[PDB]
Amino acid sequence: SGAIYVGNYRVVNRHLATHNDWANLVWEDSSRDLLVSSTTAQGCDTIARCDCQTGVYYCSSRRKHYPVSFSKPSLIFVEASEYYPARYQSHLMLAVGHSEPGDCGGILRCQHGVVGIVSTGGNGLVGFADVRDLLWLDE
Ligand SMILES: COc1ccccc1CC(=O)N1C[C@@H](C(N)=O)CC(F)(F)C1
Ligand SMILES: [Zn+2]
Repeated sequence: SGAIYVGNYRVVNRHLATHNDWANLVWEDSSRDLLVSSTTAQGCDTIARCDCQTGVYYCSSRRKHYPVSFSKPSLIFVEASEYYPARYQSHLMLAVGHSEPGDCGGILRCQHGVVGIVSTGGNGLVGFADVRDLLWLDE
């Protein structure tokens, strides 16, 4: 579990979105596994606007943060799950690191702020849904 709170927005993995998220929907994209909903309280996360390929992520299955080198956002094949059939997920960045399904929502941060959230994993790899291109999160 986990979300990003920036201004009047809440960013979560689309497959983990709640009834409230869907009732206050701003935007959603199945191909990215992202959903943004509105909030009544004000958020203070800083979204990074950069091309960093190093950062730190939170891994709930280990109660620890880990430093990682990660790839540039791209289309990556993802196996079928209970939420999606087998497909290419876009705007995904991979890194070598531990992750389990419950780790989704954990934040990846670089020196500039929030980069994205855990969205996929398996076999010693962890994938993050990028949020740095969503310029509207700020205005
Ligand atoms: C962090 O996730 C994992 C880590 C280790 C092993 C397995 C996973 C799970 C995983 O990759 N998915 C894909 C994900 C998606 N974005 O399509 C949806 C899902 F969470 F239900 C299953
Ligand atoms: Zn950065």
